[PDB]
Amino acid sequence: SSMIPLTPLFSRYKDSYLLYSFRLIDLLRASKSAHLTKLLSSQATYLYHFACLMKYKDIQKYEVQQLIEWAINASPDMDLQQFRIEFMDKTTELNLRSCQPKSFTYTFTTIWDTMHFLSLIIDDMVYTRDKSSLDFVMQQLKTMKVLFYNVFFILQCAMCRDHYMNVKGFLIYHIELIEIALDKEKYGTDITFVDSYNNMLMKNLMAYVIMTFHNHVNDYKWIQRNQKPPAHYERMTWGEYKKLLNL
Amino acid sequence: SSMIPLTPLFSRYKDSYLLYSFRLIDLLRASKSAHLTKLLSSQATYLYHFACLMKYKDIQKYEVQQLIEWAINASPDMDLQQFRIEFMDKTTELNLRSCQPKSFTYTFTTIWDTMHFLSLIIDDMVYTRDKSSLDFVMQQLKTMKVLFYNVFFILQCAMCRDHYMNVKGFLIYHIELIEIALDKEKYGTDITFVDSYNNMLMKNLMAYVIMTFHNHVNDYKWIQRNQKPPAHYERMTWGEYKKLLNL
Ligand SMILES: Cc1cc2nc3c(=O)[nH]c(=O)nc-3n(C[C@H](O)[C@H](O)[C@H](O)COP(=O)(O)OP(=O)(O)OC[C@H]3O[C@@H](n4cnc5c(N)ncnc54)[C@H](O)[C@@H]3O)c2cc1C
Ligand SMILES: Cc1cc2nc3c(=O)[nH]c(=O)nc-3n(C[C@H](O)[C@H](O)[C@H](O)COP(=O)(O)OP(=O)(O)OC[C@H]3O[C@@H](n4cnc5c(N)ncnc54)[C@H](O)[C@@H]3O)c2cc1C
Repeated sequence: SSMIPLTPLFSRYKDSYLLYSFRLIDLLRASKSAHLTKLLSSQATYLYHFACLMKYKDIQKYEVQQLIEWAINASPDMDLQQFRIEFMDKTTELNLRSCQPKSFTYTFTTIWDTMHFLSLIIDDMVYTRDKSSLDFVMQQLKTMKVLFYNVFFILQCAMCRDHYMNVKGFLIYHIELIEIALDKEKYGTDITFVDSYNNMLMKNLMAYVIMTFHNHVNDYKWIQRNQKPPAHYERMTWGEYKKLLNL
Repeated sequence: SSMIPLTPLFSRYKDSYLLYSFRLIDLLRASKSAHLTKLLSSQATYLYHFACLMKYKDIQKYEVQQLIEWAINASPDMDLQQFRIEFMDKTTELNLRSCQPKSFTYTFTTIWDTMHFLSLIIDDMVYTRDKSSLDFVMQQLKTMKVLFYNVFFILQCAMCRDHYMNVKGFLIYHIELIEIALDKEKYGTDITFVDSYNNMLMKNLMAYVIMTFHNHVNDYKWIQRNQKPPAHYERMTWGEYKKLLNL
């Protein structure tokens, strides 16, 4: 059903994304408030939706609700390593092996990979909209905006949080931009897909967008630090990026 | 000192911007809190800075501090029309006729014109940086980001506020992008100015950016309303926009 090519990089993205979703539900047992439990639970709901449930039209939505319910009720005092044990036990129990990470080392790269994963899901949903509907895609895009608006870092970086709070709109803007092309199709002018950035839409737009945003954040971090970029620092190019993902 | 061409449209922008700054200080007498008075006072400080003070290197900064102080102390019960009288009296008193609006009819267009004004100031500061310094421009850009982060609508539109909260980062992103080109110049690679959107920067980038953002918000409003765009609705094109402003 999904047309995303299988590549070593997409495999890494998917695994990082599952790790991210795991570190997120891990936060549930330690939630300081009902309001945060509600926010965390809806984020994990959407995350698992996009990675392991949507393939089967969310038929397993209740099993995820149960995984979330279990996570909220787990002990706040147990170690991340104990939670890992029980999490793996519970996901197997619930027939959600597909939602389990294989690698558990969490870095900034995990969070970036997670964002790049979503960008690919977004482009793929748009590409294959004729197999779902315009309405279904519009509804998934609303959820995507909520997801990007509410990114939890998990690791500690107050500078990262403030900065993302300031520029996350660049990402949401491009989701609205897709919604505009879909609505123009709804009203009678099919999307024409183009190579470059009355109804035109760049092919693989969202993959390009987040690649671009990822370079921008890394260029900006040298200004934050008030330093010349390291001698070996280099941006990802769109030519290489498309080849790595076979776009 | 400023290289922005004089055109009827730029005149309208400047007047709208002064009206906006006036409607902002009008809010001071009615402020519900110290925290809001502080936020409102810093916004008006920056606004007048960019429109009527920076030409003379903020030599009149204290007169504006006095205008703000007066506005905070004015009666909360007097009518906008009374405040207009006294405001005009006080600005004349303080030799700030240059900061007075001529037209007082406040619309969404006033707010857009205000944003377009700032975009032109941003491009102009970058263009003429050799006459100030890289540091001075970097410092003005920080202030620009604060200004755009904290836009008050003044008129009532809860939909507008939520939406701008979600996508304002598109604008701030482009301010950081300018900061990246300036820092790359600092470290030894002059900016090359280009026509289209190792150190390249689009000429009139920020004018293009906010023009683009203004079209996006107007396209998006039909999706919010769940309607086909009106038969006579049309986007501004960059070709016409540059001619209107003689860019
Ligand atoms: C949302 C977010 C906001 C952040 N904000 C800040 C901040 O304000 N200040 C700060 O100092 N740090 C911030 N960070 C972290 C920063 O972006 C780096 O990830 C971190 O400094 C580690 O750098 P790294 O050298 O390990 O490179 P990373 O960028 O983390 O590299 C990880 C992997 O990504 C690949 N890669 C590099 N560029 C791209 C690209 N453009 N597209 C796709 N893949 C790419 C690399 O090949 C490598 O495989 C933020 C991170 C995120 C996720
Ligand atoms: C920051 C902000 C956020 C907003 N968010 C929303 C929202 O979420 N939902 C909503 O319904 N409304 C929103 N609005 C208002 C909306 O953008 C319109 O301004 C409003 O609906 C009135 O439309 P209008 O027909 O009078 O056109 P306006 O766009 O307000 O037109 C005013 C003038 O701008 C010119 N113009 C048109 N397009 C451009 C362009 N791209 N660049 C430069 N000039 C242009 C026109 O020629 C005209 O002279 C927002 C406004 C602002 C300032």
